[PDB]
Amino acid sequence: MREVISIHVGQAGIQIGNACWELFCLEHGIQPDGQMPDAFNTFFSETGAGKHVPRCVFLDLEPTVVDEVRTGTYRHLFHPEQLISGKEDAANNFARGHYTIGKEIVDLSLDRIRKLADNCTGLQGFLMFNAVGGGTGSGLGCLLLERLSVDYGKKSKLNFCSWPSPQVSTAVVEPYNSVLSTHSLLEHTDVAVMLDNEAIYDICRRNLDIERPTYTNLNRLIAQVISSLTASLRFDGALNVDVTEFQTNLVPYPRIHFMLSSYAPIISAEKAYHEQLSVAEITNSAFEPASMMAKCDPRHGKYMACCLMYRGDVVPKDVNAAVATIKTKRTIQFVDWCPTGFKCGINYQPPTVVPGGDLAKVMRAVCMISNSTAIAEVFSRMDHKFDLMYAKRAFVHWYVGEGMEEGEFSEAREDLAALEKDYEEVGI
Amino acid sequence: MREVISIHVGQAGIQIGNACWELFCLEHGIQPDGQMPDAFNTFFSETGAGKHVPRCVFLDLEPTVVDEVRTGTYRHLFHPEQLISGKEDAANNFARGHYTIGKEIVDLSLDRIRKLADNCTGLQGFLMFNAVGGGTGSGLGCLLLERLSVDYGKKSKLNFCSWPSPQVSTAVVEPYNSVLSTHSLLEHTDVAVMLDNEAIYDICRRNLDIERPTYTNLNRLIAQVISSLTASLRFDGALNVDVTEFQTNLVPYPRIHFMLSSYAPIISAEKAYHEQLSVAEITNSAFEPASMMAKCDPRHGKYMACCLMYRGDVVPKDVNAAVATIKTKRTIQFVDWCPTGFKCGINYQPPTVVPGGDLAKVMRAVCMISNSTAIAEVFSRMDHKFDLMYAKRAFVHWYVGEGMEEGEFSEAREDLAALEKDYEEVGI
Amino acid sequence: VAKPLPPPVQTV
Amino acid sequence: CFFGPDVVKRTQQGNYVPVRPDHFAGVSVALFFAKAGHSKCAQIVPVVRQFYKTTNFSGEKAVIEIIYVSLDKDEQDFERVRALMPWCSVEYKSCLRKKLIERYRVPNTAIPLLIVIGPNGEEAGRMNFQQFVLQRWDYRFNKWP
Amino acid sequence: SQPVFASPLNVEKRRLNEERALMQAQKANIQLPPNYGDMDLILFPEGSLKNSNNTVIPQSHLKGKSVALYFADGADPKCASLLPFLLNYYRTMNEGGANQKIEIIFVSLDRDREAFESHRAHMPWLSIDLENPLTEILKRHFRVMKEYEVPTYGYGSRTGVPSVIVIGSDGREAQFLPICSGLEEGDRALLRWDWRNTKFA
Amino acid sequence: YALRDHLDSKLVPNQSTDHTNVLS
Amino acid sequence: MREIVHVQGGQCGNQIGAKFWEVISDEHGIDPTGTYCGDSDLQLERINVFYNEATGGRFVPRAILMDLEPGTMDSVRAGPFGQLFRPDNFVFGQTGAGNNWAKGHYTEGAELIDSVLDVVRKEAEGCDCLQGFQITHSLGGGTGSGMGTLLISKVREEYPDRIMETFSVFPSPKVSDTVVEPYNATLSVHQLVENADEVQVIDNEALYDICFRTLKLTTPTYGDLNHLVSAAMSGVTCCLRFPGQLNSDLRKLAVNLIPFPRLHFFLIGFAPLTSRGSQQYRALSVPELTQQMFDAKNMMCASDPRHGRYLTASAMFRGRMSTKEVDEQMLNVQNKNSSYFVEWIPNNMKSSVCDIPPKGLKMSVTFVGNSTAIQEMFKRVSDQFTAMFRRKAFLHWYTGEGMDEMEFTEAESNMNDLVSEYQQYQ
Ligand SMILES: Nc1nc2c(ncn2[C@@H]2O[C@H](COP(=O)(O)OP(=O)(O)OP(=O)(O)O)[C@@H](O)[C@H]2O)c(=O)[nH]1
Ligand SMILES: Nc1nc2c(ncn2[C@@H]2O[C@H](COP(=O)(O)OP(=O)(O)OP(=O)(O)O)[C@@H](O)[C@H]2O)c(=O)[nH]1
Ligand SMILES: Nc1nc2c(ncn2[C@@H]2O[C@H](COP(=O)(O)OP(=O)(O)O)[C@@H](O)[C@H]2O)c(=O)[nH]1
Ligand SMILES: [Mg+2]
Ligand SMILES: [Mg+2]
Repeated sequence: MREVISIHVGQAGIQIGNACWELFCLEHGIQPDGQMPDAFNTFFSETGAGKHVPRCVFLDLEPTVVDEVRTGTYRHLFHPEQLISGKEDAANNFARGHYTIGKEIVDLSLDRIRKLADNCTGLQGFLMFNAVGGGTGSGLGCLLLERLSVDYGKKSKLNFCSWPSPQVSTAVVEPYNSVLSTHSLLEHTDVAVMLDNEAIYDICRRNLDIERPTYTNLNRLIAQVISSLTASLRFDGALNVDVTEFQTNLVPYPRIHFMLSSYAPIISAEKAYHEQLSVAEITNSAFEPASMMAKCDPRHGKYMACCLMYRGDVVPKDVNAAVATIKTKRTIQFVDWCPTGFKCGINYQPPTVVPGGDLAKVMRAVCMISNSTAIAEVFSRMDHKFDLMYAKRAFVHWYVGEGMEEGEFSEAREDLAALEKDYEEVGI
Repeated sequence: MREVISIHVGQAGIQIGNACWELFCLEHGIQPDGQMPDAFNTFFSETGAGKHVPRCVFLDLEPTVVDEVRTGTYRHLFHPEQLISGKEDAANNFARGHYTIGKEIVDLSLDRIRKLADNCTGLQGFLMFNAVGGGTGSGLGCLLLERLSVDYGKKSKLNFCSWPSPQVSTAVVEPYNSVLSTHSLLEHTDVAVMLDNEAIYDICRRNLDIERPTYTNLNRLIAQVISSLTASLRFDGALNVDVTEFQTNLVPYPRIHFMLSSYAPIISAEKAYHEQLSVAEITNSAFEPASMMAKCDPRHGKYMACCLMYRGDVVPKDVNAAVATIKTKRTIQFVDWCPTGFKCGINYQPPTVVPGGDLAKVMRAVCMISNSTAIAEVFSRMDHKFDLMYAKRAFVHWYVGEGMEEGEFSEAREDLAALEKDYEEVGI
Repeated sequence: VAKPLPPPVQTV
Repeated sequence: CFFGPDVVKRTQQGNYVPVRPDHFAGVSVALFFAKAGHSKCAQIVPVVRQFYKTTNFSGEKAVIEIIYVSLDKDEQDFERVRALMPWCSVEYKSCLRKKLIERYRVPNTAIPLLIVIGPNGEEAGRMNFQQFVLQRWDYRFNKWP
Repeated sequence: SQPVFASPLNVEKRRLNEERALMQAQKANIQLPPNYGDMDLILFPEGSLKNSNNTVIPQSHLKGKSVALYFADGADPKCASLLPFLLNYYRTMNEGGANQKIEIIFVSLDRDREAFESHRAHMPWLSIDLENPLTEILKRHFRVMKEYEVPTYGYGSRTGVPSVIVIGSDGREAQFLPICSGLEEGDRALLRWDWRNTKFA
Repeated sequence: YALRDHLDSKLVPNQSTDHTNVLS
Repeated sequence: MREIVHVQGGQCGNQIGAKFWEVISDEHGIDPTGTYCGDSDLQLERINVFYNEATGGRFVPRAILMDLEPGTMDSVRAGPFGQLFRPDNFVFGQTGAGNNWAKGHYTEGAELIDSVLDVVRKEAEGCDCLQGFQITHSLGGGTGSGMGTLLISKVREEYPDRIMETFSVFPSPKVSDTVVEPYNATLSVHQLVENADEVQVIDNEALYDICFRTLKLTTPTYGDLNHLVSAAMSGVTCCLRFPGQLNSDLRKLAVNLIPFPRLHFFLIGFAPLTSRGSQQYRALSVPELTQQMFDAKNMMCASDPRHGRYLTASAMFRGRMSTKEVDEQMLNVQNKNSSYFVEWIPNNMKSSVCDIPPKGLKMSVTFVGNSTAIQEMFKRVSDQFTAMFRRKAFLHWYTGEGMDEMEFTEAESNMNDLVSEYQQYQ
């Protein structure tokens, strides 16, 4: 019974898994009360009289979004101590997330990770959902990922980070939070994916005609991506990919595991059924830079390895024709040492459409997770924000007061610097 | 597969297409939304599960005639990103339709028609409906034609334009726009029919009575002509003439493609049913100088090529006799170097009648397109009324004050002068 | 809020 | 039986009729919360009205249906606006309307509002109008068995 | 749906025969809701149409006749000018030939009963008595309102008094005769009738 | 709809199937 | 889309425009309380042309109110259809323009200018676009003629691409109040030729002449003066608010009605204008609307177009009429009396058809014609200016408040260039 444990950390993580477990319950016919009117044994566990408790853990240092699930419609779905709530937040501080407060909630967190892995009979990986722009997603996630790599070293560590936008901020101190968090997701995760917020604003505007998106509009697109990642782990069909071959077929070198994402049947009922949707154009829209869920314009650099996971009524013949037309156009320029870099999954279950949100019954789907050397521009807009902040030693007095002696700012800067030249020599 | 794209522009383009597409809806047997309660695949594209979205890219720069289609009974018929409405009007000015309120709406018109041309297997023609005496129908008619010719150069294009009329005007800056639209009618288009507005007032006067017809009745007689023209592509038949066969048989020399039109079963039910409709009298009315919709009497012109598209139960035996008495008529004189040119086509499907309209149920039809050299005078009455105002530079301060340069007037003037001598030398 | 469950996908 | 008695009114001129129980098969259902004398309702009603006619009576099968629930203060005012709304409505004296409002959390500026519903009776799509947005909901969403 | 939804005739039609459809389904796979070709109605009741001498006739007597309703008012000057020409047209059409081609069904917008017979006695074709609800049901159905006193459901009124208007078989609309419309041919669009195309059946 | 190619002639052609007073 | 903002100015401007917001609000169906009762979509599809939205569903007019004297501000607020206006759109002084043109343009009206451009900016910048600015004012007074055209000049600087539809009341020929009629008139038409667009003409003795003969008002009112102008407001801006067969926005009016840039003076007129006695006896058809609208007894200007020649003309039909029935009527009126149309522009007339009639009437037409005959008015403004200026009359106010007699004599010199320019174009 192949399965994963999803660890949601930070306020972004609580709300991402809020819509993500809405989609998973609606996918497997599970009520908010936890009942039913082998696919369910990937995200839910049977608890006697027709009860399917989820296999996640909600984690946050502030008790204002997790208890805000404890009094909601899914209040009687999650296990009561599966929702772990801290007492003081980190308040946009990597030092407060990693050094002070911190460990008091961590030893209770792996008390639930170990207990959830007891019921696991062939655990396939961990799915962290966190923001590296905040404090309890960055600092707490750093110590969490480092300690899980001590306990479960060989297990997959799929890491879904909402990386800070080039322009959209909602703070000013996110140059300090994410760069200090870089030393965590660069040598303690297995496949990290960047999910930039303003890019997901643009896919909700250019495609959906929604010029006023809120956070739950973004979170349903995130849930639609993750559902397609784990669709092959619950529903059967054509040529499949699991998570174990997901690392090996997309990660060329162990130092490089940052990844992109784009889901592109993405359209509301205004245009969905009038437009003819087929594998030729939904793949062409997935590779389109306007549909990309990070500000990682792939005209820059080379591609390295792309995974195309389609869910719905796709036969294996016209997926090969769709991939062939990707090779022919010149704008998609590949790297010279990976000729046959294309891994295709085809499922049978169509995308489970959430009511209320702006999604239609697209019978086909695409789910791109593609590696590229254009990820260096995501971290090169990052380093001049860190350099201008740290040029005259500002905003660090909060960090050095609560643990975090001076020098972790400098080694994290040269760690992410060496990441850029790492991507430089991997190209040409 | 055979198909065709409709590229309406201007309020004349929207309104003529409104009558032209309700006719195509009732002819193929599709209800106003998308369904039948294999000939549809030339004006509609199958959604795979029902809906027949059309192949129209209706264009205007203001939301006053596009939005009434958007809120009318055909609301769930057209793809909403094919109905492209701008923000501010060209206001009967070629310079604003070509330069000022320009490229920001023609670049969005191009990727919609790129997707139409991609989602069609073997393309045949581009039907443009516009009024050349106005604003967006002339300026965006010219921008969207210069761009269409340079990328889609191998395929043909049919400009059914509302040429300005001698007496009835409904505009006073009307002589400028059409002289300056001659570039989009001379060296950047294939076959083109000069359909007028009070020439069609008279044909419904003499034959349908109708004491006061509006634009709705006018757009339906144009809809009849366009229907029977592309009818051979849609239905079966005896010996057929298609869009590529129009240019090979009507166009003698590369610049001569200015054409007349004369449908002639335009009879109401009371007049028609006291009358037989056999093919002899319907082709005398087809060649009858008042039934043609341009006002230029062909008795003082000279025919060079005539394609006649018959419809209904027209056997080929009596059409050879019907054109035989056209030889014996001295009033229909032909040019000496095209002795044999009559190219006829017969469809089987009798003409569908619009309910609540003004055509009667007639079992036979004929639509004649002619290359009479009398069409030169259609350009010469406009040459006189262009010279009258330009002689003291009237109205040109709002033709040069927004991006157009003076001296484009003079070379467009020379294009009409070279056109008049072109039609003079092709006869004699 | 609670949402309508989708109709069951009959086997094909 | 959900709604139960006659309380679901179908419009009819000359006499007053309840719509039959299983009318709602194969149609998509939206509750329209409104209140007369409201400035916003005065423009939301005609737009959803034109949408109602255009969407519903192009296809030969009825595709949408709108149930009118009102926050009126006067039964004559309710009658003169029910005579203005062309879709299904509910009785003023019936307590089913109070049950629907108290369930669906309609305050006594969120008015007017749409809640498209599923076959069992729960919320399937929420649509306010506080400010082209009406086209968002699709009739082929709530295909009922 | 024809001509408009917002009409008592259409709503009672769909109610009655759609109740019939699910009565058949409960007795016995049929498509819900039924199709426009599936919905069928008897349009006029048994006590609806009376000729001169006031003998009520059933609906089936209108078989094979091009039938048109005529909404008219006794005091209306358009109707005063229209009536002799329409009498002459009815004259000529029904007398020239072996068949009675046209047939006219009269609905009054008069003030009261006495005005109704004072207008009715001049006229030989069939009519509906004003007292039954059928008169107001028909004028609300076809949207023939003299002056706006009853609130409409968003449709702009096509024509008030007078209106001769040809009727199809199942309560549908074939075409409107343009006597007071956007086309405006009083007394000479009466000859725009299509007496062998539009047939009641 | 093959209504131009009507078979008006059999295998052998034999064209297909379809006032005066008395002065005795 | 197509935002038009009223910039109401002067005493006369605020009751002309208060009736503008009384007839536009009637046609779009808005109660004075700010709600809607018309139950129709086509009414509520171009509300944004004149009504910005506000919280709780209440519309407000995009209407900057402007005076130097708060008495007529009180009258607009107190009257019906008057408490719909935003209270900081009420930009008013406390001193009062005493019919002195210097008093608006170079002193106290000029310190209220920075407040009135602020409220113009706030209701114009935040939008998607705006087609132009609408301005009613009172040439011959102090406020509408005075700082009123100073707001015209500064809006011309801020948005030098948008159209300036100006409904101006020129002085009366026969008799009027306000002895300094000539001093305000010429100095204001100095700048209404270059920071300007369509400057259409309205006169008080002229409009009087309609409501004595064409309408037979035994006791006309100034409210009836504003109502006939307010009917012409809806006609000139009709395709921007309601769909038609041949749509024509307000800029489309200008492009086919102005041959040369300073030639922008337009007679306005309304039809049908029928008296109650003749209400039921006459008919309502396009030949009767055309005969009434070219009739010089109907024109809202006191210039008689038969003493001139139509350069180019235009019409705003509104109703369920035939687009054919319009366009041979235009041809027939051009062919019978060709002596009153220019020969050097052929076919001197634009026609527009709006599907939606005005409120009430089945059909109506509004005439906007650039006749050259308006030099009857302009020479009347000139020959009274020559009498007062040659003998230095009343100038100790106009120079003592901050000008010189250079500005007067070159306003006269600009003015005589205008009558000359129309003359050879005739
Ligand atoms: N996509 C997405 N991003 C979110 C969401 N909620 C928060 N974020 C991101 O989170 C950032 C704000 O910091 P948080 O993540 O809330 O801070 P934290 O990790 O909870 O740590 P604290 O500061 O102690 O609360 C913003 O920049 C957002 O990008 C969400 O629901 N969806
Ligand atoms: N055949 C036909 N011609 C029309 C129709 N409507 C307008 N026209 C002609 O179009 C000419 C002016 O162009 P319009 O279509 O009105 O305006 P446009 O093409 O959209 O360009 P703009 O000026 O920018 O609005 C008029 O002189 C009419 O002769 C119509 O419905 N049918
Ligand atoms: N139609 C109309 N004309 C007016 C009104 N008020 C003033 N006028 C005319 O405008 C001219 C000058 O106006 P005045 O009030 O003195 O200047 P203002 O205060 O700036 O408007 C006078 O000749 C008046 O006849 C009004 O309310 N309506
Ligand atoms: Mg934090
Ligand atoms: Mg246009």
